[PDB]
Amino acid sequence: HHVGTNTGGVLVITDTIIVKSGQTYDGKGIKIIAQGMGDGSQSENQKPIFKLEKGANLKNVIIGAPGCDGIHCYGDNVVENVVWEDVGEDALTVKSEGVVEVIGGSAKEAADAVFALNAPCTFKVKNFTATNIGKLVRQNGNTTFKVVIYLEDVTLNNVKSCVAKSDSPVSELWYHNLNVNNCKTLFEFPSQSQIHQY
Ligand SMILES: O=C(O)[C@H]1O[C@H](O[C@@H]2[C@H](O)[C@@H](O)[C@@H](O[C@@H]3[C@H](O)[C@H](O)[C@@H](O)O[C@@H]3C(=O)O)O[C@@H]2C(=O)O)[C@H](O)[C@@H](O)[C@H]1O
Ligand SMILES: [Ca+2]
Ligand SMILES: [Ca+2]
Ligand SMILES: [Ca+2]
Ligand SMILES: [Ca+2]
Ligand SMILES: [Ca+2]
Repeated sequence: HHVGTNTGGVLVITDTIIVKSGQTYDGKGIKIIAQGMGDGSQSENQKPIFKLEKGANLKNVIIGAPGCDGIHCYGDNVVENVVWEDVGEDALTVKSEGVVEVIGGSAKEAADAVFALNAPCTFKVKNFTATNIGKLVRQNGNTTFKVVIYLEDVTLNNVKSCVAKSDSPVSELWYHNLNVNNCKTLFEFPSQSQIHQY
């Protein structure tokens, strides 16, 4: 395991980091602490830590408290080995259509949702651990566009609400090697037949 060369450094930011289409932001293990961008509460007016334009990628960062409004993804993004030490309002939001992959990493202490899906998308979560969360995935409430979610090699502890929730009959969730400790209801979708194993 190669700890990254920025391991032990702390980058304190005062504005959202924009990653442009075709770019990969590689933190090399840096921890980021945002200031003046939110308190990580449930208030909806916080700034994202990162804005990933379409086709932008992010890897190898630790996001410290306050988690603010996390990572805004505009589609066709790979988010790799990102650690949310303390999720803010939410950890990552899909803001526009495309494929978004969260691969590796982990999240902790999400008062409400970890992942917010606010546009039609294909959303994959792979090799990921989350503990003390409300929900892992929430399609924006009362929307009926289609998302397809894949949960692959995902381990969840202490889920207060549910693993995933959608109000869309056309959305689907697919899982493979999903382990869930301490959750009363796995999936809150219009019908349970929207949920599949593979
Ligand atoms: O992108 C965002 O941050 C969106 O946050 C809000 O919406 C989410 C969710 O999509 C809503 O259904 C609603 O969720 C319910 C409740 O208010 C709370 O989140 C928790 O008890 O879960 C409920 C549920 O999942 O149905 O509000 C959510 C929230 O984050 O508070 C906004 O309403 C959206 O416009 C986005 O800004
Ligand atoms: Ca919330
Ligand atoms: Ca919200
Ligand atoms: Ca709300
Ligand atoms: Ca949010
Ligand atoms: Ca939190």
